[PDB]
Amino acid sequence: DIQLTQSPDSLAVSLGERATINCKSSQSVLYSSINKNYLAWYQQKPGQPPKLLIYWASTRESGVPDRFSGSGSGTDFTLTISSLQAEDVAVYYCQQYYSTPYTFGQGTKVEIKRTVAAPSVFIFPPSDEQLKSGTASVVCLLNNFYPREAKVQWKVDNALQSGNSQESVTEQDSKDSTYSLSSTLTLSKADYEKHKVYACEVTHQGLSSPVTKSFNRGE
Amino acid sequence: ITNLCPFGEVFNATRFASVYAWNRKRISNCVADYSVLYNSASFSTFKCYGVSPTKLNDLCFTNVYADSFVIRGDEVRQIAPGQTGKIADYNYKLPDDFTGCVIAWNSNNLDSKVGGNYNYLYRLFRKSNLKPFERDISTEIYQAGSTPCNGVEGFNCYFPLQSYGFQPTNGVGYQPYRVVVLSFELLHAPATVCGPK
Amino acid sequence: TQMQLVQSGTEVKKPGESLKISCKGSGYGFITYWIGWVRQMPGKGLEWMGIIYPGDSETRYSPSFQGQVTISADKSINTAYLQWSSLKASDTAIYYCAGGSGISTPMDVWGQGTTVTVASTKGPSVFPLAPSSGGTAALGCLVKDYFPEPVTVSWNSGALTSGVHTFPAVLQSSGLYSLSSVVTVPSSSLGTQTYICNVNHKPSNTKVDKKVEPKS
Amino acid sequence: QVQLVESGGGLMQAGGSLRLSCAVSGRTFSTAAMGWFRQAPGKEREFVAAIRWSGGSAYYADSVKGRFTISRDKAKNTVYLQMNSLKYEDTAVYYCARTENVRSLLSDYATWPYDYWGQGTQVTVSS
Ligand SMILES: *[C@@H]1O[C@H](CO)[C@@H](O)[C@H](O)[C@H]1NC(C)=O
Repeated sequence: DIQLTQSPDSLAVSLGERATINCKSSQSVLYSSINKNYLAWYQQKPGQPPKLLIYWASTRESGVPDRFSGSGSGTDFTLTISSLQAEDVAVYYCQQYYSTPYTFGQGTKVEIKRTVAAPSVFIFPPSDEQLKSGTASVVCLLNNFYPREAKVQWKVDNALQSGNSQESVTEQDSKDSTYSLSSTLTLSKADYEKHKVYACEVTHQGLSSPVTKSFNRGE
Repeated sequence: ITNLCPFGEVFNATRFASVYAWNRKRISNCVADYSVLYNSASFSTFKCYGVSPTKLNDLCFTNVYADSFVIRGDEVRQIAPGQTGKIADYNYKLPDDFTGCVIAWNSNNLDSKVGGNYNYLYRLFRKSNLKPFERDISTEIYQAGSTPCNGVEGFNCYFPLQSYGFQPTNGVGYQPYRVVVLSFELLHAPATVCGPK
Repeated sequence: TQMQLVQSGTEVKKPGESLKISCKGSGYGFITYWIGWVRQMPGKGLEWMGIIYPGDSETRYSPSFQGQVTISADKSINTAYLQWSSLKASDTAIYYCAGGSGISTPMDVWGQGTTVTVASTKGPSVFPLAPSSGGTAALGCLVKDYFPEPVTVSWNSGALTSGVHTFPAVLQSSGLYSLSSVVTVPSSSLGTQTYICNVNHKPSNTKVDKKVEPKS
Repeated sequence: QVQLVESGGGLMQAGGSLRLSCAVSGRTFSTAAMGWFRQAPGKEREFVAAIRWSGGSAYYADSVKGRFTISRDKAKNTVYLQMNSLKYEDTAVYYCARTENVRSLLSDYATWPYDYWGQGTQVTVSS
């Protein structure tokens, strides 16, 4: 049976420009009796079923814009996004069906590339309801920025904290093509009341120098 | 202004052929709507290998073959690539290379009679297996042992084919199933068979 | 529409329980379709499990799933099944059923997929993220300690649409989920508007509407 | 409809020869085999000879082996029974029968039912 590998894993292309996703198999999937490659291309957006875009390497399924084009033969194949658009931000899998078992590729993530935007930063002290819970959670919000890469270093009494942080990124907004990140540092209620200044220091490509937004406990 | 490939003749023929002498019909210079095939609710098996019938209403092939015959129910399993048994090896063999569809349906109301319809026949013996898409209508007396029979049947010397006993009260599978098999031809040759959509 | 597939509802199970999810085809020409089952684990790609032709119930599995689950079919009602004998926590995923009219053919019809979560459910606790002390202001809701996904969240019964970001849930070391939901509004609004956040979680059937203010 | 007509019966003294014919009209290409049966008054029908339409190999009851020869002419669709060395044992009404059941084993046509029958002709041996 045949195993497939696509590249790149992630891909960022600006609006209107071409995006290319290659996909190589370990075995040729070319029925010589009909001369068709038995490879398909699927699109999948978050929370939606996968969508078949192109079958037989180069044939578009109904309901697929002509901006999509795949071709190649034998072992290497490529799906080309001519004039990328916002509604194309998704994950694209290449699947074979020459022989069972069918297999997919590991998936390629397409995202829109925009120009650098600085994040607007906010810090939220823990509730007062959650401090009767016995644990506190401090939150830092990075809002509307690009690219996604950004380091969020927690400081508690100017002591750099690591290992109690947890990040999560909303993925690309459809209007400005910007992400937003929220790091949540979680602490014991005991440990939370042994320190007084809690600071979220974010450094990003769009900022001249690292922006720190802090708060002192009980003010 | 009609010009469609005549699948009505293949599927709606009043009498069919025995599997040992299976009938092949060619398809050439025409346009066939395949939606009449899959979307009529009288098919008990519609296994398509390597091609989807809902997705070739676009591509033009060199030519399409429609093989049709009549077997019994338990033998429809043998009408597949890589099968064995009296039908797959001695009557109608499909290649492992097969790209096409084997369509079949229960026909106990057409090919049965009260006292049995012995008009359909199947081959019991031959000295070698059928090549794919081979039709052997030989009636030479099968020589089963060392004894050579020069055209006369006797001991270890039998007639090569027997006939089904299709009576309508037989359980399913001892009941006649009509089968139509579509094979597809296309690469380096003028294409004259495709569909609309 | 030629064919559309409809799947079993979402199932929240516990370890060891049996489970059999469904996928039902509505349309003419179902006799041609070969129903397959694709598994997608949370935040990972798609994995092909097996395929089945309901006409004969001929089924082929993939090596990473043979024996571990079974793929049934009830031809009389155009339904293909997928069944576990005893669920492990490794089975928590989304399960799509996919159809294509033939074998070694594209899967051109997909179902909505059934999420199946196999662990004990837990109600969420939601705490407010209050705005700080001109220009722009940010506030939000922190939904902590809950299982399983998904958890609702909307602002003003859904009347507040833009400027709101509801982050993907993360899995804590506790094995429980938690997410945050923030909004950006003009600071003029802080004395005027009332920004309720609505939090349902139907595995536990909670629905909480906390409203955030600047605290002092 | 398919109808079989017998011919050639009559009276003949023992040791003599007789050739009966049975002409078939109708569904011709479906013929699997023809057979001859006889029945004396008060005694039960007995098989004597059958022949396969394709190929023409014959099966004989032991009682007439070496004396009776069953024959067929596909072109005018008649089966024949040549009855030499007639004995008074052979006096009976002789029926020809037709079956469309193709049986791999030729001896099946001695026991299996036949679908269509003639109405018979009388053969009387005078000793
Ligand atoms: C055969 O006849 C039926 C009606 O008797 C019709 O619906 C069907 O389409 C015909 N089959 C073909 C292959 O044309």
